[PDB]
Amino acid sequence: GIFPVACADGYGGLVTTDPKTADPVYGKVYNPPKTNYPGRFTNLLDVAEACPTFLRFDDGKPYVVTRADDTRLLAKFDVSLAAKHMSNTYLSGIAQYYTQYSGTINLHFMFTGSTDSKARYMVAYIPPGVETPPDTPEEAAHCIHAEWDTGLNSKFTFSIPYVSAADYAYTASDTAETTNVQGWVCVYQITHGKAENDTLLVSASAGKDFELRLPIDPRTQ
Amino acid sequence: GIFPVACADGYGGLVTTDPKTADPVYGKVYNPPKTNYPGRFTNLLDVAEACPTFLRFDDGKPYVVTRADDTRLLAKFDVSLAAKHMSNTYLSGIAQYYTQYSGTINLHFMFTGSTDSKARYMVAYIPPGVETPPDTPEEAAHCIHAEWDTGLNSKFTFSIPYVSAADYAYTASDTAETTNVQGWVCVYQITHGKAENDTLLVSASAGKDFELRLPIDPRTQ
Amino acid sequence: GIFPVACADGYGGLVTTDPKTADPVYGKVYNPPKTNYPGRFTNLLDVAEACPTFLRFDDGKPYVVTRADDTRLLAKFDVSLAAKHMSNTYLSGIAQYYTQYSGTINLHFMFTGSTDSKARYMVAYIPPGVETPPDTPEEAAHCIHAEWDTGLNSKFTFSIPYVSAADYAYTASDTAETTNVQGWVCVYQITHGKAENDTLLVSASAGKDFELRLPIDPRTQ
Amino acid sequence: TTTTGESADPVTTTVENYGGDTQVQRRHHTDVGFIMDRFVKINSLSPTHVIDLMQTHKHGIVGALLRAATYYFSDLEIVVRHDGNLTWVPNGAPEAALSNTSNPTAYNKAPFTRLALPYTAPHRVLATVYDGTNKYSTQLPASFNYGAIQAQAIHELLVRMKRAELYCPRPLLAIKVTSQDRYKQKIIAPA
Amino acid sequence: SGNTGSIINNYYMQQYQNSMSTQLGTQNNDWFSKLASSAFTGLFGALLA
Amino acid sequence: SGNTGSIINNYYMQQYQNSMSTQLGTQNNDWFSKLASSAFTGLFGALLA
Amino acid sequence: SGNTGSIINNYYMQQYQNSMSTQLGTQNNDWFSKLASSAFTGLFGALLA
Repeated sequence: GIFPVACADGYGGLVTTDPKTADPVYGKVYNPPKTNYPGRFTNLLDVAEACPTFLRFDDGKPYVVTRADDTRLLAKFDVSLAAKHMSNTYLSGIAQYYTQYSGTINLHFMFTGSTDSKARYMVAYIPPGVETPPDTPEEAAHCIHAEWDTGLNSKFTFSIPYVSAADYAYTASDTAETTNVQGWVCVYQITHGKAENDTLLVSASAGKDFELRLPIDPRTQ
Repeated sequence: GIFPVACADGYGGLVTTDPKTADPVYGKVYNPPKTNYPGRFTNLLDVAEACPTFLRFDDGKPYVVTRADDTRLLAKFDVSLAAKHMSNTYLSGIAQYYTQYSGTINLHFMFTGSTDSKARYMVAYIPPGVETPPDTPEEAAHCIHAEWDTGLNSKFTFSIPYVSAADYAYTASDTAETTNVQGWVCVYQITHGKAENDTLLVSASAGKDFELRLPIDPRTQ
Repeated sequence: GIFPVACADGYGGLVTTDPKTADPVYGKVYNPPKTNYPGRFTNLLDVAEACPTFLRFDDGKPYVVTRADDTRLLAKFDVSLAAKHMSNTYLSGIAQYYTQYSGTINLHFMFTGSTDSKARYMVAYIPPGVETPPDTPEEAAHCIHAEWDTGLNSKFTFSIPYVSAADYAYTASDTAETTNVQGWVCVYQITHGKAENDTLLVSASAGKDFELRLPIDPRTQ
Repeated sequence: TTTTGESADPVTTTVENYGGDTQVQRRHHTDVGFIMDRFVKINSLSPTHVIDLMQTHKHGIVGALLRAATYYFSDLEIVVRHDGNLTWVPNGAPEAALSNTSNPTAYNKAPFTRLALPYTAPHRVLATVYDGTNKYSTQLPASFNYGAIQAQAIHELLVRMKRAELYCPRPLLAIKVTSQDRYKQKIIAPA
Repeated sequence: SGNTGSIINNYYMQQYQNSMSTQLGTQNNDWFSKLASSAFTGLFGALLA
Repeated sequence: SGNTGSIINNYYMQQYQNSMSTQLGTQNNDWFSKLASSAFTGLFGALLA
Repeated sequence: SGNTGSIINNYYMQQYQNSMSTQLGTQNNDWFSKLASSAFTGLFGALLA
């Protein structure tokens, strides 16, 4: 006799993300050596961490300009990988292919001013729960925030904390979403001395515990 | 050559309660930790034992009222998970999903009276074989029964024994069934002193050896 | 790649007596204990041996009557499980479900007479080869035979030997079969004293080496 | 056994109180993991369907039982009878993704498609009821789902809870009885 | 077993393939086997061969 | 497990068949089991058998 | 490997399933991994907590 076997209904169909392998047909090919080829990367986040990219402001510039007027709120944006300001970053470029995330996102501010341009800035994370972000450093001061001044060192880095009810969050934003689900980031200018027209470049990168899960192919094709 | 195999007729169809598992397609997902989440339960009967629920009497009250007249039979009901009186208990809620059972069902009586309301009750299990339950404590006395009085302790618990010819019994009742197949339970009021209008709450729970077997999906959908 | 397999033509059909088992669907049922239930039997022949049953004679009686006339041949019958006389025995009841057999068949004679009824009988196995069974004890005497008289012990048992060319024999009889293929059994009455109208009950049972092979479902359904 | 009922402390008396012997019991069939581990039909369907265990029938063995718990957790298996290819998408995906093939897409193979899916919500556990004053910017949070599926047409959908975990039991009701004593019904019997 | 001849071990666990028998204490409870083995085989009386 | 009775080991790795549960520190966290086992079984008072 | 979860060993030899990579001398050549791990994490300057 031979081995009895039940061919089960429901199984066997092809699934585009299945964990199997096809049967081979053209054997014994030895590839040209690619030993030690430069610039390899094995995890997207390794580059997302090492290479920060720029946010988009105003007209479409990668920086913020010091206000000469009495307004101190330099910029404000949604803490969302789908944020308009984050739309040109590599981080968002990757994020679109995942459903959820958690972790620290790092922001980098780099002053472009002249040696005689001086300033003092403040960045704050406004968690959700308030109706509108405060346009005043005084009001924002009550949030997790940091201030720093211009000097020998041009760059200042700040980590946007992951604080939410659920352990993960959506990288995308639903149309019903009125106020950003994860809050805002506000950048203020405490003061400046002869810093009119000078610039503040801001970029973003993944933090040590930034994580993306659940691959997704969402773009229109 | 390759492995000969006989694809057997009769096998392979899908069966809603089969003991197999599907082939996976979306791997490597790590869930958010749910370590030590409260209130877990792994067996229905564990809760069925720990949480007793109420029987339904008269109008639809979870209690029995002390008769001011000369009648001593406070209540009587079929020993059946399909009993009208048992219809609101969690025990019956579960039981409907099983075909058979065996074991002890426990009844709980909790006096609600005033400090100056006094009474003496009696519960008896009338096994099957008689035509109609006795309306007198004197007649019922010949059955397995227990009496208890009002006092410092408000609750009194009694176990309804499993006594039948077969080792198991149906949780449901056939329409041809005239007299309840497993007998009745009768609650009497021996006497009372100034206990008019006072109440006796009765609930039920699973006993140490209560058991349900043979899952069933019987409700109309 | 995956495991190559050849689904063989000719295999897989259902066969009513196959040696496989179906796939289960309703697991974990524990049966009520049936430990030590009385009267169990595991092999038909064990009962066929222990419980002898009756042959059918004349009108349809389980016995033979002592002839008052000068005839000494009390009874004669074909050595066949399909014999008319064997038609009511449990042995034949079983035998119909098998194609072949071999072995000893035992006959039991039990005298029913009064204390003052006396007799002497003789049983003989007439193997095949003769045209017709002898109606005389004198002629039958040349065959394997045994004689016994009436006394304290009412029962007398005799084994019909299996003597044939082939190792097995058919339990059924073909219509072309003129003379019984396995011979006859003749019961004679040597003499009797005041035994007129008295009876001799005869029954049959399987012997130590009786054997049935090749199950068969032959009855009209 | 008398007790102070008010304290709500559990009391389980046994027949020994009046001379009986408590027996042996085997509660395999009332094991949560086991009992919820069978397929159940989802009645409302559409070419695009978001998997939500609450669409389960409320009186079905699985539905009733699920609803008799406040919080739960499980992986899942599905069986879908569909026309065309079936595409699944994890919790949190933009509806638009369902059109793309690089998301788990099972090519049509008769008679239906059986799959194994992982819990994919962002919460540590889900709920059958959620007392949100809002929960926004009998309605349950959108995040309470197992992803979505789409095909040219979806004829049947069976769902199976794997590794179920139930917490905080809540009311489980039987058929209400109008009849004087018991709910009687035709029980199978040979003809 | 009776009429089962698979060399290879079953794929499904025993508690699914069959119902589990329980006891309250198979054995040699074969009334009929005992009965048949107890049958008188000899010969009652004196022999003259 | 519950309602699974395959004798043979699974063909796909565990990290594909199921989601991987994580911890921050199954256990005997069975409130209801504990609860039921803690039920008073005795008899309150004096006995006269 | 990535997105392959078969417990059972492959039926075809490796030299048929895949192309054979050759060398002239995988390693920890992960520029970006090194790069990311080399990121300054501390704090430049004096602290007053």
